[PDB]
Amino acid sequence: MLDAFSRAVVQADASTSVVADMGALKQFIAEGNRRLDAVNAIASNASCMVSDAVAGMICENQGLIQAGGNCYPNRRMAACLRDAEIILRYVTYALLAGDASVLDDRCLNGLKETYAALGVPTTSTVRAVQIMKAQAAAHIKDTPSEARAGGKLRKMGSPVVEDRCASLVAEASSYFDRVISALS
Amino acid sequence: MLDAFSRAVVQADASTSVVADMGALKQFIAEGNRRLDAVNAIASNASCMVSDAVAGMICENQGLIQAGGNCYPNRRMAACLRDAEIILRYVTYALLAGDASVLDDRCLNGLKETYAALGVPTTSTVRAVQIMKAQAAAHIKDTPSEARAGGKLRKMGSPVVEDRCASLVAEASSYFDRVISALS
Amino acid sequence: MLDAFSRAVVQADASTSVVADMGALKQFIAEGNRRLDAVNAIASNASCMVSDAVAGMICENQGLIQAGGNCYPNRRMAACLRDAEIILRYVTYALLAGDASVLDDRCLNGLKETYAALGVPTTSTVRAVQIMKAQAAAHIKDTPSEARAGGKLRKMGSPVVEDRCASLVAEASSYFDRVISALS
Amino acid sequence: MLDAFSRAVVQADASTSVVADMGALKQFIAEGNRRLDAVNAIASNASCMVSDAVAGMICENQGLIQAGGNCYPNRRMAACLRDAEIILRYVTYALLAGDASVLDDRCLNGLKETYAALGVPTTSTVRAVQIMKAQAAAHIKDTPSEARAGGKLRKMGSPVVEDRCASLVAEASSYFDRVISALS
Amino acid sequence: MKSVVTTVIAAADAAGRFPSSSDLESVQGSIQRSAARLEAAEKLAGNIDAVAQEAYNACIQKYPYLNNSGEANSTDTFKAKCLRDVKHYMRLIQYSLVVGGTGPLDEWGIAGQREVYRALGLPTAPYVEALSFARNRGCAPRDMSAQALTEYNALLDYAINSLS
Amino acid sequence: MKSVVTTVIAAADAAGRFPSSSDLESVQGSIQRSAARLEAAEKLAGNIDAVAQEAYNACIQKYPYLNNSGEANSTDTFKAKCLRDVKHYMRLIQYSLVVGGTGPLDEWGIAGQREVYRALGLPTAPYVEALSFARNRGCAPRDMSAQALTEYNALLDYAINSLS
Amino acid sequence: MKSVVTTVIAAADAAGRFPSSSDLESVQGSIQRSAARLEAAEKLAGNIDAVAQEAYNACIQKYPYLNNSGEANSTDTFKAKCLRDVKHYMRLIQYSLVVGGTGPLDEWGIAGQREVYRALGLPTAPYVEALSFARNRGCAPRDMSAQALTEYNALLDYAINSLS
Amino acid sequence: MKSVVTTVIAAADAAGRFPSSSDLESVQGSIQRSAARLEAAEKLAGNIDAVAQEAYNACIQKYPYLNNSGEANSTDTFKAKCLRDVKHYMRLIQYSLVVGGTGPLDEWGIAGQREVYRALGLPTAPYVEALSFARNRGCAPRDMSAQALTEYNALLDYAINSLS
Ligand SMILES: *C(=C)C1=C(C)[C@@H](Cc2[nH]c(/C=C3N=C(/C=C4\NC(=O)[C@H](C)[C@H]4[C@@H](*)C)C(C)=C\3CCC(=O)O)c(CCC(=O)O)c2C)NC1=O
Ligand SMILES: *C(=C)C1=C(C)[C@@H](Cc2[nH]c(/C=C3N=C(/C=C4\NC(=O)[C@H](C)[C@H]4[C@@H](*)C)C(C)=C\3CCC(=O)O)c(CCC(=O)O)c2C)NC1=O
Ligand SMILES: *C(=C)C1=C(C)[C@@H](Cc2[nH]c(/C=C3N=C(/C=C4\NC(=O)[C@H](C)[C@H]4[C@@H](*)C)C(C)=C\3CCC(=O)O)c(CCC(=O)O)c2C)NC1=O
Ligand SMILES: *C(=C)C1=C(C)[C@@H](Cc2[nH]c(/C=C3N=C(/C=C4\NC(=O)[C@H](C)[C@H]4[C@@H](*)C)C(C)=C\3CCC(=O)O)c(CCC(=O)O)c2C)NC1=O
Ligand SMILES: *[C@@H](C)[C@H]1/C(=C/C2=NC(=C\c3[nH]c(C[C@H]4NC(=O)C(C=C)=C4C)c(C)c3CCC(=O)O)/C(CCC(=O)O)=C2C)NC(=O)[C@@H]1C
Ligand SMILES: *[C@@H](C)[C@H]1/C(=C/C2=NC(=C\c3[nH]c(C[C@H]4NC(=O)C(C=C)=C4C)c(C)c3CCC(=O)O)/C(CCC(=O)O)=C2C)NC(=O)[C@@H]1C
Ligand SMILES: *[C@@H](C)[C@H]1/C(=C/C2=NC(=C\c3[nH]c(C[C@H]4NC(=O)C(C=C)=C4C)c(C)c3CCC(=O)O)/C(CCC(=O)O)=C2C)NC(=O)[C@@H]1C
Ligand SMILES: *[C@@H](C)[C@H]1/C(=C/C2=NC(=C\c3[nH]c(C[C@H]4NC(=O)C(C=C)=C4C)c(C)c3CCC(=O)O)/C(CCC(=O)O)=C2C)NC(=O)[C@@H]1C
Ligand SMILES: *[C@H](C)[C@H]1/C(=C/C2=NC(=C\c3[nH]c(C[C@H]4NC(=O)C(C=C)=C4C)c(C)c3CCC(=O)O)/C(CCC(=O)O)=C2C)NC(=O)[C@@H]1C
Ligand SMILES: *[C@H](C)[C@H]1/C(=C/C2=NC(=C\c3[nH]c(C[C@H]4NC(=O)C(C=C)=C4C)c(C)c3CCC(=O)O)/C(CCC(=O)O)=C2C)NC(=O)[C@@H]1C
Ligand SMILES: *[C@H](C)[C@H]1/C(=C/C2=NC(=C\c3[nH]c(C[C@H]4NC(=O)C(C=C)=C4C)c(C)c3CCC(=O)O)/C(CCC(=O)O)=C2C)NC(=O)[C@@H]1C
Ligand SMILES: *[C@H](C)[C@H]1/C(=C/C2=NC(=C\c3[nH]c(C[C@H]4NC(=O)C(C=C)=C4C)c(C)c3CCC(=O)O)/C(CCC(=O)O)=C2C)NC(=O)[C@@H]1C
Ligand SMILES: *[C@H](C)[C@H]1/C(=C/C2=NC(=C\c3[nH]c(C[C@H]4NC(=O)C(C=C)=C4C)c(C)c3CCC(=O)O)/C(CCC(=O)O)=C2C)NC(=O)[C@@H]1C
Ligand SMILES: O=P([O-])([O-])O
Ligand SMILES: O=P([O-])([O-])O
Ligand SMILES: O=P([O-])([O-])O
Ligand SMILES: O=P([O-])([O-])O
Ligand SMILES: O=P([O-])([O-])O
Ligand SMILES: O=P([O-])([O-])O
Ligand SMILES: O=P([O-])([O-])O
Ligand SMILES: O=P([O-])([O-])O
Ligand code: NA
Ligand code: NA
Ligand code: NA
Ligand code: NA
Ligand code: NA
Repeated sequence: MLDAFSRAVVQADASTSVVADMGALKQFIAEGNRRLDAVNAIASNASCMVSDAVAGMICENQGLIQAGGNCYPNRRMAACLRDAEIILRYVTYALLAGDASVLDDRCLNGLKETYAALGVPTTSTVRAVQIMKAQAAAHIKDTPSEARAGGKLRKMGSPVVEDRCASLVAEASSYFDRVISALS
Repeated sequence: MLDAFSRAVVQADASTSVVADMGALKQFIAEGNRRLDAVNAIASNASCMVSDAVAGMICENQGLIQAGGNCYPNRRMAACLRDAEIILRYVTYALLAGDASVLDDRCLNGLKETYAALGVPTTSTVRAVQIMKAQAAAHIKDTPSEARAGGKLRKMGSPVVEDRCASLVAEASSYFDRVISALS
Repeated sequence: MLDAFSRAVVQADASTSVVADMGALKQFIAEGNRRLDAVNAIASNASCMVSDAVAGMICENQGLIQAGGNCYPNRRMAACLRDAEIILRYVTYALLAGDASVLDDRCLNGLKETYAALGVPTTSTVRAVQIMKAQAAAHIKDTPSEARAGGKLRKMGSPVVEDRCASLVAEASSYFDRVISALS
Repeated sequence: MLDAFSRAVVQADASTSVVADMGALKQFIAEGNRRLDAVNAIASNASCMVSDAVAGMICENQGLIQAGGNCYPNRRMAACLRDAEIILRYVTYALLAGDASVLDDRCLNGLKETYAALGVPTTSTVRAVQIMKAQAAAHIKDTPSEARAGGKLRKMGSPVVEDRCASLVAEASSYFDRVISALS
Repeated sequence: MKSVVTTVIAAADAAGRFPSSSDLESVQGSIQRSAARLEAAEKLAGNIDAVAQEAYNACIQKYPYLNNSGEANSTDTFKAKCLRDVKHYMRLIQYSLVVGGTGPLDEWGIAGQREVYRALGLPTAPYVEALSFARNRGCAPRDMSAQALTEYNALLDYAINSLS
Repeated sequence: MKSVVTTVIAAADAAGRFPSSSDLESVQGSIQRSAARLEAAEKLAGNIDAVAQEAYNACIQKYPYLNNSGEANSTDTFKAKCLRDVKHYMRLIQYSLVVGGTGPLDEWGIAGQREVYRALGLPTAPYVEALSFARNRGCAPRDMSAQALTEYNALLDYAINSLS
Repeated sequence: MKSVVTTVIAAADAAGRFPSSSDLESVQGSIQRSAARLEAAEKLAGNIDAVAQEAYNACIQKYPYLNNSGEANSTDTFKAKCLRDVKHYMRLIQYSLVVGGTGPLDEWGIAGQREVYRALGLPTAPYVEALSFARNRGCAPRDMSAQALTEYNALLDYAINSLS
Repeated sequence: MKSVVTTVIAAADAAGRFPSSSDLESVQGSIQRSAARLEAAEKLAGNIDAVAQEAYNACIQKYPYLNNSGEANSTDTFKAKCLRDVKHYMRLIQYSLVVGGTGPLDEWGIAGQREVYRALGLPTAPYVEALSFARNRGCAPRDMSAQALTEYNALLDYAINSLS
C-alpha cells in the first residue's frame, strides 16, 4: 500500500526527480491531529454505524428480510453485517493513510465479481454504504443528531473549528464513493 | 520432457510402430562429444554472455535505464539479468537433450503472456536473446573475438574440424529462434 | 550422500589436503563394469528376492502368521514386504555408490527406534535381511541354485572370472551387515 | 512480547491492582529520546559491529578457521556471521522495548541446546557476543576509538551529557549478559 | 501484548530487520502521547472505586429487572460480582492507558468474555450501560485534560465496541 | 520421459543449475552404452512379431486353462488381444532400448496396468510367463552380442518386476 | 511501501482490527518527527547535485585504480554513470526522508543492487565510500539542525549497512 | 555431494525406484570420463602450490591498490590469507575432479562465499582474476592432455561463474 507521502514520492520517481514542492505535504502534517480525530470518530462508533446502516438498508427494503431476500436467513444477515464492517474498516485505513490504495487493493479489487457470483444485490449494498458515508460525515464533524442516534449518541469532544474538518469529510466521502463505484 | 531419442519414440508411438531408423540415432551418438563441447562452451561462459547481452540491449536502447524504463530501478535490472540467465539455461538444456521440449514446456509456454501482464518490452527481450544467440554461436565454434570480449575472452580448446560444428551451431540457433518466435 | 570418491575427499579435507592416492580410486574405475553387473543382478531379481526372503523368515517362524504375530493380518504382511524391499533398495544404492552413507542416512538412522515403537520383532527382521544377503551373494556370483529358485531361476550372463567378483560380494555383504548392525 | 510498560502491568495484575507508581514509568518517558539514540547507535553500526566481532573471535582463536574448525569452510563462516547478526538484532529489539522478553522468547530459548547438537563452540560464541557488547557500549556513549574502528569510525552526534547515558549502557550491557549467561 | 513498540518490533522481526527510521518515529509518538494517557491513568488509578461504583449504579438504574428474583443482580453475592466486573474493566482500561495499546484489555478482558457471559446467562446490556455511563460522564478540564479524556473515552468505546 | 539426459536435466532444473561436469559425464555414458542397446533395439525392430508370437505361445502352453470357456484366451478376440498385449510390451521395451531409460515402459505400459488387468479379470501370471520366456530365450552371440542381450534382458526383468 | 502508517495498517489488517490507540499514537510520532526529516529532505532537494558530486569525488579519490583502463570509472560514460548512481542513492534517501520509512530505498535502491553490481563486475567499495563520505560530511547547525542531520545520517548508514 | 552417481541415486530415491538402465548408463560415463579428470586431478595434486602461487601473484599484479595502506593484501597476515584462499579454491577444484561433479566446490567453497566476502570488505575481482589467470594459463599437451585440460578449465569456469 501507499500513503499520502509515498504517493508523492511515486510521482517524483516517474521523472527521477527530488520531491521539491512540499506545501501539500506540510498541510497533511498541519492537519494530522484532525485526521487522527477523524479516524478516532469512525473507529470509536463503528459498531453503531454498521448496525444502523444495515438496519436502515433493511427498513427501506423489507424484501431483504423475507423469503428469497439477501439478508434471509440468519447466516445472510450476519454475512451482511460482517461485510459492512469490513468495508468501513478499509475506508478507515484509507483515511488514516491519506490514500485509497489499501482500500482498492485489499477490499475493492474483485468485490463486484464476488457479489455477482453470490447474487448480493448492488442497489442494497450501495444504500448501506451511502448510510455509512452520512454517518461518518456527522461523526467527523462531531455533529450526530439525537434523532438518528437511537439513544446511543456519542460526542467526541475534539477542538472545534468553523469548517468542522470539511476537507476530511470530503476525503472520507470520496472513499465511500470509490466503494460504490467499484460496484458500478 | 523429451530428448532426441524419446522424440523419435513419441513419433513412432503415434502409429504404435517400432522405431525403425537407427541411422539418425547413430548420428546423434557420433556427434555426442561435439554436443557436450557445445554445451560446455555455453555453460562455461554463461555469466559473461548474460551480462554482455543485457548490457548490449541497454546500450542500444537507453530508454530502458531512463525514467519509466523497464530496467529501472535496480530491482528491474536485476530481474532482467535473472531472466536472461533463465532463458539461456533452458536453451542449454535443449541443446544437451537435442530437443526443444524442456524449453517449450518449462520456459516458453505462457511467457509471452506473463511478460504482457508485466509490461516487459518485447523488442528488448528479443534483442537480448539475439545477442545471446550470436555469442553462443561464436563460443560453440570457439571463435569469439577480442573486439566483443571486453578483456574477458575465453578459448575452449576443443579439437577443430573444418565446419566448426555447423550442424550444432544451427541447432543451438534454432532454439534461440524458438524463444524469439514465442516472445514476439 | 557420499560415494566412494567423495568419501576419499572428505577424508582428505580433514587435513585440508589434496587427494593424492589415485591407486584405490583407479581400482574402483577398473571394477566399474563388474559393479554395474552386480547392481543389475540384484535389481533384476529384486521381487523374487524379497518375496523369498520374507517367506523364508516366516517358514522358520510360524508365530509371525498366527494371531498376535507381526505378519498378521494382511496389512502387516504387506508392510513387512514393503520394508524388505525398501531395505534391499537402499543396499543396492550403497552398492552403486560404493559407500554406505545413503543407506545409513536415509534408511538405517532411526530404524531401530521406529521398529521398537511399533513392536516389529528384531529377531525376524534379522532373518529376512540374512536371507537377502545370501541371495544377493549368489546373484552377484551368478550362481543361484535350482533348489532355492522355486521355478524362477535367472542367469545373468556376465563374463565369468575365477573369483566370481569376490570383492563386490564382500562389499554387498558388508552393507547387509550394516542393516543388521543398525538394529542394535 | 512485553515492553517496559506492559511488564509493569503484568506485575500489577498479579495482585489485581492498578498501576500506581507513575514515577519509574515517567522516567522511561523522560529518557525516551536517549533510548532512541541508543538504538540508532547500534542499528546504524550493525554491519561493522558484526564483522569486527566475528573477526575478533577468529583472531583470538585460529582453530576456528582450520580443518575441523567451526568457521570452516565458507558455509560455516557465513552461518556464524548470520548468527552474530541475529543475536545483535534481538538485543536491539530488547533495548527498544526496554524489556528482555523478545530476546529470551524469540532468540535465547533453546539456543544453547541447538548449539550443543550442532557442535557450535560455547566459548567462541560468548567471545563474539562480548566484543559486540563492548562495541555497543562505545557507540551508545559515542566514544568509539580510531584504534578499534579500522578506518570505519562513526560519530553519532547526539547531545552530550556528563553521564553519557550510563543507565542505557548498563541496560544494553545487561541484555548482552543475558545472551552470554544463556549460552554458558 | 500489543503496544506501539511491540507492534513495530513484531513487524521488524517478521522481515528480519533491525529497528529502522519508521520504528523510531513510531516510538516518538509514545513519547508525545504518553502525557495525555498517563494523566488519564493517574486519575483512574486514584479514583477507580468511585468511577466503577457510579458506572455500576447506572447500569442497575437502567435495568432494575436485574434485582428481581432469579436475575443477575438479585443476591448479595451477584451484586458484589457485578460491581467487581465493572471495576475489572476499568482496571484493564487503566493498564491499557499505561501501555498505550489495547493489549491488556484484549488479552485479559475481551478474550473469552462472550463465552463466559453466555455460559452464565449474564446479559451483556448492563455491561455496555456501565461502560456507556462511564464514557459519557467525563468532562475536561474538570476531570482531566481534553486529550487525557480523549484517551480514556477511546478505550471505553473500544470496550463497548467489543461487546456490541 | 526418463532417460540419462532427462534425469540430469530435471535435477539441474530443480536446483536452478546450468549443465555441469556430472551432467556431461552422465551423457558420455549414453555415448558408450548406446551401441549395445541400439543393437538390441534393431534386432527387436526387425523381428518383434516372431519374438512376441513365441512368448505368447509359451504363456498359453503354460496355462491351457486360459482356453476354457469364460477364461482370458478363450475367444478369437481374446486370443488376438493377448498376443497384441505381448507385442505392446515388446514394442515398449524396444522404445526403452532406444531411449536408454525406462520412460516408455513406465509411462505407456506399467502405469495403470494392474488396475486394467484387475478390472478385466486378466490374470497376471500369463503376462509374467510370456516375459519370462522371452527373458530366458536369448543367447549370445547367436541372437545379438552379450551386452545387447544384457540390455534386452534387463528391460524384460524390469517389466517382470513391475508385474511381480 | 514501508512507513509508520503502512506498518501499523498492515498489522491491524492482519488481525482484522480497526485502527486503535497504538496506531494513532504511532502516527503522532510522524507528526512530531516530520519537522526534522522534512528539513533534511528540503536541504537535500535543493543541493542534491553538489552533495552527490562531493561524495562521488571522494570515492574516486579513495580508489584511483578505477580510472585505469578497463576499470569502472575509466571512460566518460562510466564516469557519468557512477556519479549518476551516487545521485540515485541520494535521491532515494531524499524520498525516504519524505516518507519517514525506508520503503523507497529498500524497493528502488537496495533490492537487486548486489546482483546488478555482481553481473557488471562493479566493485561495491566505491559505493560504500561515497555514502561514507556523505555520512561523515554534515555538521549542525551549519548544514541543518542537529535532529535533521540525525535523520539524514541514519538513512546514509542504512544504505551503507545494505552494502556491507 | 553432487556427482554422477549421487544425482541418479537421489532421483531414483525420490521416485522409490531401484537403480535402472539409465542409472547404470550414467555411471558408465564416469568410467569413461574418469581418465581425463583424474589426470587433471593428479597434476593439480602434485603442483597445487605453484599453480596457486602464480594465480595469486597475477591477481595482485592486476590490483596493486590491494597493497596500499588499509587494503586487503596490504599486511603479512592478509597476504598469507589471500594466497591461502586461492589455494582453497584450487584444492576444491582438485576434489571436484576426483568426484566428477561440482559437489566439493559447491558445498565447501561457493556456499556462503558472497556473505563472507561482503562482511569482510573483500573485493571479489581479485578472486576472479586469480581463477581467470589459472583458466587461461594451461596448454595441452605441455601441462596435461587436451581432455584433462578441458576438465580443469571447466571447473575453473564453474568457480568463476559462481563469483560473477
Ligand atoms: C429504519 C427504520 C431506519 C434506520 C435504522 C435509520 C438508518 C439511518 N441512519 C442515518 C444516519 C445516521 N446514523 C447515525 C448513527 C449513529 N449516531 C450516533 O451518535 C451513534 C454512535 C450511531 C449509531 C446509532 C449517524 C451519526 C447518522 C448521520 C446523520 C445524523 O447524525 O443526523 C440515516 C440517514 C442516511 C442518509 O443521510 O442518507 C438513515 C437512513 N433510518 C431509518 O429509516
Ligand atoms: C554496448 C555498448 C554494447 C555491448 C555491451 C556489446 C554487446 C554485444 N555483444 C555481441 C557479441 C558477443 N559477445 C560475446 C561475449 C563474450 N565473449 C567472450 O569471450 C566472453 C567469455 C563473453 C563475455 C564478454 C561473444 C562471444 C559475442 C559474439 C561475437 C564475437 O565474439 O565476435 C554483440 C553482437 C551481437 C549480434 O551479432 O547481433 C553485441 C551487440 N555491443 C555493444 O554495442
Ligand atoms: C520356507 C520353507 C523357506 C523358503 C521360502 C526358503 C527361503 C530361503 N532362500 C534362500 C536362498 C536363496 N533364495 C534365492 C532366490 C532366488 N533365486 C533365483 O534364481 C530367483 C531369481 C530368486 C527368487 C526365487 C537365492 C538366489 C538364494 C541363494 C542360495 C542359492 O541360490 O542356492 C535361503 C538360504 C539363506 C541362507 O543361506 O541363510 C533360504 C532360507 N527356504 C525355506 O526354508
Ligand atoms: C583481530 C586480530 C582483532 C579484531 C578484529 C579486533 C576485535 C575487537 N574489536 C573491539 C572493540 C570495538 N570494535 C568496534 C567497532 C567499530 N567502531 C566503529 O567506529 C565502527 C563503526 C565499528 C566497526 C569497525 C568498537 C566501537 C569497539 C569498542 C572499543 C573502542 O571503540 O575502543 C575489541 C575490544 C572488545 C572489548 O573491549 O572487550 C576487540 C577485541 N581486535 C583484534 O585483536
Ligand atoms: C474534525 C476532525 C474535528 C476537529 C478536529 C481537530 N482536532 C484538533 C486538534 C488535536 N486533536 C488531537 C487528538 C489526536 N492526536 C493524537 O495524537 C491522537 C491519538 C494518538 C488523536 C486522537 C490533538 C493532540 C490535537 C492538538 C491539540 C489541540 O489542538 O488541542 C484540532 C485543532 C488543530 C487544527 O486546526 O487542525 C481540530 C480542528 N475539529 C472540528 O471542528 C471537528 C469536529
Ligand atoms: C564444435 C562443438 C567444436 C568442436 C568440437 C569437437 N569435439 C570433438 C571431440 C571430443 N570432445 C570431447 C569432450 C566432451 N566429451 C565428454 O565426455 C565431455 C565431458 C564429459 C566433453 C566436454 C571428447 C572426449 C572428444 C573425443 C576425443 C577427441 O576427438 O579428441 C571433436 C572431434 C570428434 C567429431 O568430429 O565429432 C570435435 C569436432 N570442434 C570444432 O571445430 C568446434 C570448435
Ligand atoms: C560379478 C559382478 C560377475 C562378473 C562380472 C564382470 N563383468 C565384466 C565386464 C563387463 N560388464 C559389462 C556390463 C555393465 N557395464 C555397463 O556399462 C552396464 C550398463 C550400462 C553394465 C550392466 C560391460 C560393458 C563389461 C565389459 C565388457 C566385457 O568384458 O565383456 C567382467 C570382466 C571385466 C572385469 O574383470 O572386471 C566381469 C568379471 N563376473 C563374474 O564372474 C561374476 C558372475
Ligand atoms: C546516549 C544515548 C547519548 C546521548 C543521548 C541523548 N539524546 C538526547 C536527546 C534527543 N535525541 C533525539 C533523537 C531521537 N528521538 C527521536 O524521535 C529519534 C528518531 C525518530 C531519535 C534518534 C531527540 C529528538 C532529542 C531531543 C532534542 C534534543 O535534546 O536535542 C539527549 C538529551 C535529553 C536527555 O537528557 O535525555 C541525550 C543526553 N547523550 C550522550 O551523552 C550519549 C552520547
Ligand atoms: C463537566 C463540568 C460536566 C460535569 C461533570 C461532573 N462530574 C461530576 C462528578 C463525578 N465525575 C466522576 C467521573 C470522573 N472522575 C474520575 O476520576 C474520572 C476518570 C478517571 C472521571 C471521568 C466521578 C467519580 C464523580 C463524583 C465525584 C466528584 O465529585 O468528582 C460532577 C459533580 C456533580 C455530579 O456528581 O454530577 C460534575 C459537575 N457536569 C456537567 O454538568 C458537565 C456536562
Ligand atoms: C543359445 C544357443 C540358446 C538357444 C538359442 C536358440 N534360439 C532359437 C530360436 C529363436 N530365438 C528367438 C528369439 C531371438 N530372436 C530375436 O529376434 C530376439 C530378440 C530381439 C531373440 C532373443 C526366435 C524368434 C527364434 C526362432 C527363429 C530363430 O531360429 O532365430 C533356437 C533354434 C531352435 C529353437 O527354436 O529352440 C536356438 C537353438 N538354444 C539353446 O538351447 C541355448 C541355451
Ligand atoms: C562542521 C562545521 C564541520 C564542517 C563542515 C563544512 N562543510 C563545508 C562544506 C559543504 N558541506 C556540504 C554538505 C552539506 N550540504 C548539504 O546540502 C547537505 C545535505 C543535504 C550537507 C551535509 C557541501 C555541499 C559543502 C560545500 C558548499 C558549502 O560550503 O556549504 C565546509 C566548507 C569547507 C569545505 O568545503 O570543507 C565546512 C567547514 N567542517 C568541519 O571541519 C566540521 C567538522
Ligand atoms: C602452451 C605451450 C602455452 C604456454 C605454456 C607455459 N606454461 C608455462 C609455465 C607454467 N604453467 C603452469 C600451470 C600448469 N602447471 C600445472 O601443474 C597445471 C595444472 C595442474 C597447469 C595448468 C605453472 C605453475 C608454470 C610455472 C612452472 C613451469 O614452468 O611449469 C611456461 C613456461 C614459461 C612461463 O612461465 O610462462 C609456458 C611456456 N606458453 C605459451 O606461450 C603457450 C600459449
Ligand atoms: C585473495 C584473493 C583476497 C584476499 C583474501 C583474504 N581472505 C581473508 C579471510 C577469509 N577468507 C575466507 C575464505 C576461505 N576460507 C575457507 O574456509 C575457504 C574454503 C574452504 C575459503 C576460500 C574466510 C572464511 C575468511 C575469514 C576467516 C579468516 O580470517 O580466515 C582475509 C582476511 C580478512 C580480514 O580478517 O579482515 C584476506 C585479506 N585479500 C586480497 O587482497 C584478495 C581480495
Ligand atoms: O499492500 P497492498 O499491495 O496494497 O495490498
Ligand atoms: O517434464 P516437462 O513436462 O517437460 O516439464
Ligand atoms: O543426502 P543424505 O544426507 O545422505 O540423505
Ligand atoms: O511474542 P513472544 O511470545 O514474545 O514471541
Ligand atoms: O472471545 P469471545 O468469547 O468470542 O468473546
Ligand atoms: O498403476 P497400477 O495400476 O497400480 O499398476
Ligand atoms: O537483492 P540483492 O541482489 O541481494 O541485493
Ligand atoms: O551463498 P552466498 O553467500 O550467497 O554466496
Ligand atoms: Na510469435
Ligand atoms: Na463490535
Ligand atoms: Na515388484
Ligand atoms: Na549488512
Ligand atoms: Na554467475
